[PDB]
Amino acid sequence: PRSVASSKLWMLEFSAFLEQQQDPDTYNKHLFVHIGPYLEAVDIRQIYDKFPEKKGGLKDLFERGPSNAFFLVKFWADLNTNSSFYGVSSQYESPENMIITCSTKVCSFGKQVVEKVETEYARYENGHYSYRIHRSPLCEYMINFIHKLKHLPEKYMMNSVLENFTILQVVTNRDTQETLLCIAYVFEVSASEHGAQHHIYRLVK
Amino acid sequence: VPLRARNLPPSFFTEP
Repeated sequence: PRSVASSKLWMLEFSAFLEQQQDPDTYNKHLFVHIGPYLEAVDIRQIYDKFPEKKGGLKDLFERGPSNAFFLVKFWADLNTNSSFYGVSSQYESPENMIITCSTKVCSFGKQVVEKVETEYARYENGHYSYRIHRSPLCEYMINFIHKLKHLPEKYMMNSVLENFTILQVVTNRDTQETLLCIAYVFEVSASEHGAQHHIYRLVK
Repeated sequence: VPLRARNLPPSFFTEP
């Protein structure tokens, strides 16, 4: 409905975080971003340049389909934070058993700087098929990018940096190379007293 | 084109 779901895969939960070990049995976890009436539509040609234009690129993936698998996620990240682990945990569900591949492309000024792949086998669960990417360590680029942002003294300076910083996540059926889900991520700094916020949009032409 | 000047819903710039 308002879910990040295509015809074959559904992302139930997504979250980036910093976990600090206070003592041998105490762990503090800070959530930077988290997912878990109807979805507003967005013209993909408005964000096209912010992502790399190439074979395998966003325009090339959208044009090959299925168009029901494309989303744009606007995140307002919680940066109020002070042993350390930086990680990403995601949960997908499918009605069919598959071997999925989730590729993440970190982009600065539209050009890809970093990329990581994960491959997940289905875990049968109550007639559903689960894919749980549990504590995928955040790359050094991101950890050093979160660090640099925190050094700027005012949030306007921080958002200014994030107007040329995006992430593209392409979850693919490994054997068939079908686009299962393709999420485009844009960021701002949260000012909310209720933690990290987000807006999900369906990408259209 | 500035992100605030692009053809995007008003909510894009309005945090929930």
